[PDB]
Amino acid sequence: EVQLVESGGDLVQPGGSLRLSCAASGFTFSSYWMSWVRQAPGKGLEWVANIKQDGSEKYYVDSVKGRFTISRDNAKNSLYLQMNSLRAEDTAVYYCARDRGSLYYWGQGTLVTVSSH
Amino acid sequence: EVQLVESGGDLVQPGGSLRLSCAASGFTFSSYWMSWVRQAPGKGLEWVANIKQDGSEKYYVDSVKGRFTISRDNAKNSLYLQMNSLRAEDTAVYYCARDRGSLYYWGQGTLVTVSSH
Amino acid sequence: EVQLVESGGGLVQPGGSLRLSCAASGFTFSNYWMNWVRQAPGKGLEWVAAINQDGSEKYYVGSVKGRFTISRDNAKNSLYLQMNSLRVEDTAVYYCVRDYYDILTDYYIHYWYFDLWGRGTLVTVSSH
Amino acid sequence: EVQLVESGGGLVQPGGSLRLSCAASGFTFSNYWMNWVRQAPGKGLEWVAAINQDGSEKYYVGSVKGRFTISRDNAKNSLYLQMNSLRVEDTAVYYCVRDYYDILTDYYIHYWYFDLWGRGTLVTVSSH
Amino acid sequence: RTVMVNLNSSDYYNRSTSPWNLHRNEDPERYPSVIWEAKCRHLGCINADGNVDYHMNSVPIQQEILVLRREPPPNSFRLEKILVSVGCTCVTPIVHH
Amino acid sequence: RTVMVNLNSSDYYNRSTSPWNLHRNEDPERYPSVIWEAKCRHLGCINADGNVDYHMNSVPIQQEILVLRREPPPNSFRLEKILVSVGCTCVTPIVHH
Amino acid sequence: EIVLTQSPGTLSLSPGERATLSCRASQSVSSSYLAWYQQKPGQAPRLLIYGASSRATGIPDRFSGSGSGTDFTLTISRLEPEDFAVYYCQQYGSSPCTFGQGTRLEIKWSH
Amino acid sequence: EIVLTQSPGTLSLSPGERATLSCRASQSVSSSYLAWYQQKPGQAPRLLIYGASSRATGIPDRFSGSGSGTDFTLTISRLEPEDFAVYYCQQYGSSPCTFGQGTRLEIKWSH
Amino acid sequence: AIQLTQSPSSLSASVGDRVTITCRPSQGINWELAWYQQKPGKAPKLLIYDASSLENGVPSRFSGSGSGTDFTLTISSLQPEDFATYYCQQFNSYPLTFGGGTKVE
Amino acid sequence: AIQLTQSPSSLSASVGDRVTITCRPSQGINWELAWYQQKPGKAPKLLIYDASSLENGVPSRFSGSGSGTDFTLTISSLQPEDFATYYCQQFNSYPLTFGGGTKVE
Repeated sequence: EVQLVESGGDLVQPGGSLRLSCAASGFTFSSYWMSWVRQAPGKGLEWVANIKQDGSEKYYVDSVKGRFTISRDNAKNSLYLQMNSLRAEDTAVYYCARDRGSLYYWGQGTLVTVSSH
Repeated sequence: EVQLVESGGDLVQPGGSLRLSCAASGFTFSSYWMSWVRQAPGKGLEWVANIKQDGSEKYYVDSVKGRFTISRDNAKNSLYLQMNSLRAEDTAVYYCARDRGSLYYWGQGTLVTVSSH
Repeated sequence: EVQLVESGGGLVQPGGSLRLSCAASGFTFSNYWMNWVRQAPGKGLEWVAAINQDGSEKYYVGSVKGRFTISRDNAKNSLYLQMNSLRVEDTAVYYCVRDYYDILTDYYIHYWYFDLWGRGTLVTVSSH
Repeated sequence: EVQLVESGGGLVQPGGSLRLSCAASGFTFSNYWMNWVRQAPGKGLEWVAAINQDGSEKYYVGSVKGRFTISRDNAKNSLYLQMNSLRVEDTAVYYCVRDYYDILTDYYIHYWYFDLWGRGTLVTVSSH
Repeated sequence: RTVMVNLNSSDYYNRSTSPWNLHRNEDPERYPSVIWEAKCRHLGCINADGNVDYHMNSVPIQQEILVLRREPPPNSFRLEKILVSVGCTCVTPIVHH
Repeated sequence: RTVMVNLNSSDYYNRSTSPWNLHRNEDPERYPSVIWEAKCRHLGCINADGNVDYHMNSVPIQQEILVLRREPPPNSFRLEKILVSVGCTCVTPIVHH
Repeated sequence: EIVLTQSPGTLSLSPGERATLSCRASQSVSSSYLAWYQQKPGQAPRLLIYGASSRATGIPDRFSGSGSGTDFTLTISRLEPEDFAVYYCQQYGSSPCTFGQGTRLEIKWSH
Repeated sequence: EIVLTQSPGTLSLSPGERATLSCRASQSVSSSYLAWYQQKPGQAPRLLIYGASSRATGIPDRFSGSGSGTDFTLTISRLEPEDFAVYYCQQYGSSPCTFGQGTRLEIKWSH
Repeated sequence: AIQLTQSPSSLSASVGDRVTITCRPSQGINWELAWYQQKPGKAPKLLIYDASSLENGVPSRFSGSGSGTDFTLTISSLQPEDFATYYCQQFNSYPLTFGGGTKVE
Repeated sequence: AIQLTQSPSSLSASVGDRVTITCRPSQGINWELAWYQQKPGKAPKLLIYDASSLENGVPSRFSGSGSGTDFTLTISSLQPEDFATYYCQQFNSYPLTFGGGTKVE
C-alpha cells in the first residue's frame, strides 16, 4: 500500500534551519508530484509547496519563498523540505501528501517547534 | 444479426400510390429510430424521412411532404412508407436504415419505378 | 422475527414441472443473496442455485442446467425455483436460505454460507 | 526464406539455470505469437509456454510455474526462455515455434498451432 | 456556469472467458454521436474447454463518461455524464480480498 | 473550432477471476481531475478454487474517454481524449467466434 | 470441486463427554472459509460456526471449531441429549460451495 | 485438460498401401481445432493438417484428414519409405493446447 | 437545407495510391459529418461518423479530417476493394443531406 | 491568492442530522474545489474533488454541490464517526489555499 513517512521535526530556535524528510513506498515515486501541507497547533491547514516528478517545477506559498526549498531524490524515494531562517510562525505539524490539486495520500506528519528558551 | 428487409417496390403510374414495408430482425425494433433513404437510377443518395421509437416524431425531405407518410408497427417489427400522388422524380431504390444521424445498418433496397406506358 | 416460508412442493411424474416459492419476512430481502439447497430423502445437503440481491447474477449446479431457473421478486419478498423436466434424482427436501454478508470499508462482502434456513418443501418425482 | 534458430542448450546440474534464445528471420516477427514446445528424449511433444506479439500475455504449463520465463525482443527478432531451478524432468529438446494467424473481417485471429519449427536445442539436466 | 471550449485490439471480446458483443448506440445530438456498448454473450463463463459454466457469471464493466449534448437544440452545448458498458468480466459469488 | 459549453458496485474487482486494483491518477488541470485506473492483480487468472492459473491471463479493458483540459492555462478549455483502464478480463490464446 | 469428507460417520457418546467431528478437504480451503451446521431430526439446519472457529449468534461456547487447509474439527463439549443431530461442514472458499456428507451424533448411557 | 490418445502405437505397411492413424480425445474438441504433425527421424516436426481436414502449404494430397468431437483420422496414401516418421495430433480448441503421444509409422516389404 | 459539395466528381488511381475526397457544406457545421462507401448495386457502408471517427470494422487505411466548411476523406494505400463511390452526409440539421458523390476507379 | 471562507466556524448536531457547510472563494473558480475531513491528531482525509465527485471509499451520506463563489458539503444522516473538522481547498490557482475549517460536535 501507499505509505508516506515524515521525519526531521525537532525543537529549533528562531533563525535556525531544519531539513524534513518524507520516505515513500507502495508506488513508483518518480511518476508523481509531491506536496507539503502544514498545520499550526490548534489552527487550520496551510499548503506550503509542491514539486514535479523530475523536480523541474517547484511552487511555494509566499510566506516561505527564499527560506524553504522543496527537493526530491527519486532513487531514495524521498521528498525533502529544507527550512532556513525559521520564524516562530513556522511552528506546525508538516505533512507530505502525494499529487497536486486534491490530496488523497498523506503521511502521519512531523512536528516542528520554533521557540526561544 | 441485424437484418432489414424492404419490399413493396413496383411499377406504378404517375399519380398512383405505393406502400413500402421494411421488416426488421436481430434487435429490439421499438428501441431505435428508423429512416428511409432513396437513390434514383444512376444518381446519388437522398434522405427521405425518419421516425422516433414510439412514432411520436416524424421528419421529411421537403419534396415528399403531404404525399409520403412514415409509420411503424413495433408489434410486427416493421417500418412503412405510404407514397401517395407519385411523381416521376420519385423513381428510386428505397432503402430503410436504422438510427438518425449516421446510418450503419441498411436493407438491400426495394425498387420503385414511376413511369407511364 | 426473521422467517423464510417455502411452498410449491408435491408429487410429480418424471418429465413434470413444479415451481417453488419461498416468502421472506422480518428482514430487508433486497439486501441478501439467496440460494436453494436440497436434501435427497435420508441423504446429505447439496447446493442447487444462487442469486444476487437484484437477480443480475444466477448460479447453478451442473445437474440442473437447462431445467431449473432461480428468480426473485423483491417487491413480493419472494424467491422462486422453476423446475422443468424433473427427474427421479431431483427427489429431495428443497430449502431456501439467505447468505451472510458484511459491510467492511463500506463495501458489500457476500459470503457463500447460510445464516437463515426455511422449514423446507418436499418434492417427490415418481411415476408409480 | 523463413527460419527459427535456437541456441542456449547444454548440460546443467539439477538446480541450475539456463537461457535459450531463438532467432527469427524471413518474416515479420512482431506479427506472431511464439511458443516453446519440448520433447523429452525418446518421448512425445509437450507445450511449455506461449507469448503474444508484444509480450503483454505469457502462458505456462503448470510444471514450470515459478521456474521458467518466456520473453521476446521484437527489435532483436528473438524469443527467450529463462529456465531456473532446473530439474532432471526438464531434460528435453526445446523447440521454438511460430503460431498461425489469419486476418478475417480485419481482426487478428490467433490459432494455437505451429506452422514453423526451429531445429531444436538439447537441454540435459543431470548430476552425474 | 458556462465555459468556452476548443475542439479535438488483441480481440479480447472473443478470447475472453466472459465474451461480449458490441451494440450500436446513436444520438445525432450527442458527442460522441456513436457509442458501441458491450453486452455479455452468456449468463455463465466459458471454461478452459470452451463450455458454459454456471459456477461463475459474465457481468458487464460499466463506466461513467463525459459527453457533449446539444442544448436544446447546435451552437450551445451541455456537458453531460452517462453510464456505458465497456466489456465483460467473469465473477463468482466469492470475495477473494 | 470553439463551442460554448454549460456545466453538470457489486465489487467485481474482488469477485472477478481476473481481479484488479485501482490506482489514482490526478491532474488539477484536467476535468475529471481524478481518474482511478485499473491494474490487474495477476498475470494469470484465479480459477474456481482460488488459485492462479497460467492457461489464461488477466488483461485490462481500456477505453477512450473525453476530458476537458485547461489551455494553456482556467477560463478557456480544450476537449481532449485519453486512454483509461477500466477493469480486467480473463482471456486465453483461443478465439471462440 | 472441493470434496469434503466427514468422520466418523456415526458417533455415540455419553452425556457430559466431548464430541470431536472431522472435516477433511480434497484441496486446501481458502481463507479458512469453512462453516458447520447442525440439523436436528425433523428440522432445518442451523449455522453453528463460520470461518472455521467463529461462533454464529445464539450458539453456546461448548460448540467450538478449529482447522485450516484440508483438515477442520468441530468440538461439542458437555454433550446433552438435545445434541442428537447430523452435523455438516460446508466450504465457501471455492466455487461451487460444497458440503460434507455429515456426521450422525447420538447420545448413549455409560455402563 | 483434453487428453489425446493415438492409435496404433506402431504401424507397419508396404510401399503403395494406405496408412490410417487415429486421434481420440477425452472430451469433445471445439470447432474441429485439431492439427497433425510429421516428425521424421532427426528432424523438427512439420505441420501436415489443420482444422481436422485442411492441408498445410506444400503438403501433397495423399495426406488427408477427417473427424470431429472425440475421434479424428489422418490418412496417408501411396506410402513411400520417406514417410517413416512419428505423427502427432494436437488440439487447439481448449487451453492448454495438448498433443497425442504419437504413432510411429514404418515401411516394410510385402511377402 | 444545407447543401453538401463534393470534389472531385470522379477520379482514377492504382493500388497503393493516397486518395483524398473533399466535402464542403453551404454553412459551417461542427463535427456532424458522416462518410459512406457504395459499391455498385449494394447499400452504402458507413466509414466515418463525427467527421473523424472510424466505424466498427472499418480498415485503418480510411481516415477523416475537417471542421466547419472543409472536410476530407483519405485512403492512405488504396486497395483493390476500395473502387467504389464515396458520399459525405451531414447530421447538423433537418433535412439531412448527402454530397453528390465521388467515383473511385 | 484566493481566500476561502467557511461558514459556520463550528456546529453541534446529533446522529441522523442533515449538516451543511459552506465554502465561498474570494473570486469565482469553476469546479476546482476539494473537501476534507480531519479527526483530531490525524492527517486529513479527502471526501470530494471537482466540487461534487465522491472519492474512492467515501460513504454516500457525503455529497457536494456548488459553482463559482458558492459551494456546499452535505452529510445526509450524520454518523457517530463524522464528528471532525471539515476543510474546503481550491486548486484553481497557485498558491493553493484552504478554508478556515468547520468543527462538527
